[PDB]
Amino acid sequence: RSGVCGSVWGQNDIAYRCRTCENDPTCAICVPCFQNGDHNSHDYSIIYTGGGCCDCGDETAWKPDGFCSNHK
Amino acid sequence: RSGVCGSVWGQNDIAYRCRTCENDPTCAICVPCFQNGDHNSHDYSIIYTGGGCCDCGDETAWKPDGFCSNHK
Ligand SMILES: [Zn+2]
Ligand SMILES: [Zn+2]
Ligand SMILES: [Zn+2]
Ligand SMILES: [Zn+2]
Ligand SMILES: [Zn+2]
Ligand SMILES: [Zn+2]
Repeated sequence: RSGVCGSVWGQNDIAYRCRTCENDPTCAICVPCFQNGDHNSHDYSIIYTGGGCCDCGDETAWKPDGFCSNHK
Repeated sequence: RSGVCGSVWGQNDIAYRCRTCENDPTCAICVPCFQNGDHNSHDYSIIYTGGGCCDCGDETAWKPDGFCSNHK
C-alpha cells in the first residue's frame, strides 16, 4: 500500500527490526524513526528486509510506545 | 512492513492505482506489475502516492484476478 510515516527503503537498504515493539516478525521502521524513538532496553537489530515501508505510527504494526517523536 | 512483490517506490515515484482491483484507495502496484497484468477494462490511474510498497500478490490489498503474471 501507499499520522503514519511514509518512508520507504529498497532491496539493499537497511532498516530496524525491534522485537519489543513489533506486532509481527515482518514489521520494521526506518532508521530516522528508530533514532527518534526510545528502544534502549529493546531487542532490536539492523536488518536488510529486502525492501519495505516504515510501520512507525501504525498502531496495527507497531506498539505506540515505539513510535518516534514525530508520528503520534 | 518489509508470493508478494517486494518492490518499492519513493516520494517522487509513480505507481498505478486500479479502482477495479484495489481493496481500498490506499492500495497500489508498481509499474512493471501493472504492465504484466491485464487491466484494460479497469478504472486505473497513474499516481504519485508519496511513496509505498507494491500490493501485487497481497490478497488483503489486491484482487487475485489483478495479480501480474509473476506473482501467482
Ligand atoms: Zn519511518
Ligand atoms: Zn516515526
Ligand atoms: Zn522498540
Ligand atoms: Zn485492475
Ligand atoms: Zn510490483
Ligand atoms: Zn506483480
